[PDB]
Amino acid sequence: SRPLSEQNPPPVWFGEYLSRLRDTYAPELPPPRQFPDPLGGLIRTILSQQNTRRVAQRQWEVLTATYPQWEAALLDGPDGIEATLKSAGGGLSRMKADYIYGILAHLQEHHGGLSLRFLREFPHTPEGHEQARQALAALPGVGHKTVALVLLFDLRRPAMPVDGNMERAAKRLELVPAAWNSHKVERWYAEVMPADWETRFALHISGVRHGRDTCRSKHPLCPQCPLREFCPSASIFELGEA
Ligand code: SF4
Ligand SMILES: [Co+2]
Repeated sequence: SRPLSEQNPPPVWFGEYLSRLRDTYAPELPPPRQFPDPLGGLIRTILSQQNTRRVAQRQWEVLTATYPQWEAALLDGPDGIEATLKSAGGGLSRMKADYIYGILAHLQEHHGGLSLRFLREFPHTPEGHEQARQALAALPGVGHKTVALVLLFDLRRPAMPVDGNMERAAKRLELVPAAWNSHKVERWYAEVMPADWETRFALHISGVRHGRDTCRSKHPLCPQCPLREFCPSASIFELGEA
């Protein structure tokens, strides 16, 4: 076997991909999440998945107003959490309630209480970051995309979350081959990207914005995309709408 970065080296213009995305879409980086406990960050990330930004934010507001401490959510059970989520709008309330409840119940029974503060105590070394990743991945229902998001957003650890928008753009740019699944795409990005948190955070913020707002699934805005000169797919889309 062979590292993904050797099977698939980044292009000569990779640095310009990073800098043009940052300059165009995130010239001033937003703050990462600094919640009292990473458990709150994890739950906030769960609310964001398969959801609009507006609904996820309303749900966070309503959920935390309803349950000022997570102990109250655990007592109210998945039915209570579901009702709370449903009241703020948005679907998948039953799925999300079960998922959140399962995390809380696991933490209470086996981790001494409703907290993920222990994630902050692992060393800030590649070995410690891997422990933090493994601990998030050991929570019931928590998949790799959410693990990467919590590491990057809540823990200041240099994971490399790649959302579906970013992946679509990466495949159109031919940064990664079409057949690679989302987890393999994340692994490739984590191998090739500069190791530092800030660069990785900047790519995630700017890449999500680019993929959502420019490299749209139907009708991408190639003429207005700063990556057009590097992109093998632009001509197909441009000539197509003509
Ligand atoms: S040129 Fe078009 S297809 Fe290529 S990255 Fe930009 S928006 Fe996406
Ligand atoms: Co048009």
